[PDB]
Amino acid sequence: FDYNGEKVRGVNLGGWLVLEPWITPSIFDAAGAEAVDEWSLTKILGKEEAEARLSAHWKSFVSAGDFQRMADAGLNHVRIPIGYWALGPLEGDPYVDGQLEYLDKAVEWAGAAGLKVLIDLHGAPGSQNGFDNSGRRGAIQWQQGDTVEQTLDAFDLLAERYLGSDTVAAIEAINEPNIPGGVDQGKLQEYYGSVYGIVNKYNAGTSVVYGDGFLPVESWNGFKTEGSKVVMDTHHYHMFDNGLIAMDIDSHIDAVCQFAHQHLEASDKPVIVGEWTGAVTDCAKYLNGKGNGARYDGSYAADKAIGDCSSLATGFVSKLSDEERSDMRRFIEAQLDAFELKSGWVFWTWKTEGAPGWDMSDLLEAGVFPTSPDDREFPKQC
Ligand SMILES: OC[C@H]1O[C@@H](O)[C@H](O)[C@@H](O)[C@@H]1O
Ligand SMILES: OC[C@H]1O[C@@H](O)[C@H](O)[C@@H](O)[C@@H]1O
Ligand SMILES: [Cl-]
Ligand code: NA
Repeated sequence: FDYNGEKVRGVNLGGWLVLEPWITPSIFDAAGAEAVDEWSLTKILGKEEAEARLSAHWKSFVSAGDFQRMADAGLNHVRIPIGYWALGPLEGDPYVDGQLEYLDKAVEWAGAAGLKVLIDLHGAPGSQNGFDNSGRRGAIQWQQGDTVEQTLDAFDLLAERYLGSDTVAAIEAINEPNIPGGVDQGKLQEYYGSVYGIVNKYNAGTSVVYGDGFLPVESWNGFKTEGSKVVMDTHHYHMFDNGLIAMDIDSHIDAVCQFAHQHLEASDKPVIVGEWTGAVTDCAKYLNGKGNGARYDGSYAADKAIGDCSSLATGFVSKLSDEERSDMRRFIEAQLDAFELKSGWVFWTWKTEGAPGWDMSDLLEAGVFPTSPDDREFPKQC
């Protein structure tokens, strides 16, 4: 795929092969209050029952028809999180495997629908970020002990399995390595070099995707600058920062444009906005972790409430008003046009149990998500 010269238009399959509480709360809640991440979920259930419940979800959550709907929506890419444990749980891990059979199907189904797949190693041994979505929330132990070597071992098998397919256009080293949370950048760059070498052992045609580690994406200038070969992944969200979450719709749109002009256009590499969304609040149930509240309504970090989370926590955008859907679409269109100034975009996420603004499958049916660059209800922003 020509990342240097063509626009990525994608969606993530979040919550599928790496489960997250906010994406599928029912599954976590069926295992009780202490099931707060895939680690704890699988530990609580035990191996046999975890395999049963998680495999039921792997099978039901995604079909070929999902991929066809993605292609019908004007997409060309699907980013697919997978955890290291899919390639072999480590000694003592509670995790169960079996995801690879489903990722095999996704590659087939994506190909059939004309889509490329970006495989994303989303969770590393020890946790590269302390997020629930790494598998295990609550400390960063990646880079301790043998965790990096174990990450490369899993990455190698992942690359070996998939990079023979032209459907698999790109592979991401690790999702959201958390530099400000204590991931060492120099060591991260060494892991990035090793990942590049693994990719080139199997298929030098495949692009290597590197997260910016929460640093400004342009700070990565002069590292592995190689045209289409090496693509930066930056994640752009407006509900995890006090300044952004306080904004009205116009200010949100301006901040999207500023981000594109000051950061995306400042990078010496292709840059995908590999996660972004339609929501402007952090109201979705469990978004900040199961058992944590929301900035928006004052129930996180002693933030001062801006509004209530009564409408935006759960459900489907049909529950909202025409004006609320309209503003949501305005924010989405601005992001599409801003992010296509650089190399494109990959929405988070395809499907949820009802998280207003976060669920592309919902937003498409509701007429909120555009289906082409020409599908614009509002003037072009940025
Ligand atoms: O917080 C929203 C989303 O952010 C993403 O970066 C993480 O990579 C996802 O796994 C998470 O659901
Ligand atoms: O990229 C999105 C991520 O941003 C981080 O700053 C937050 O701590 C995470 O909760 C959030 O998922
Ligand atoms: Cl960043
Ligand atoms: Na909530």
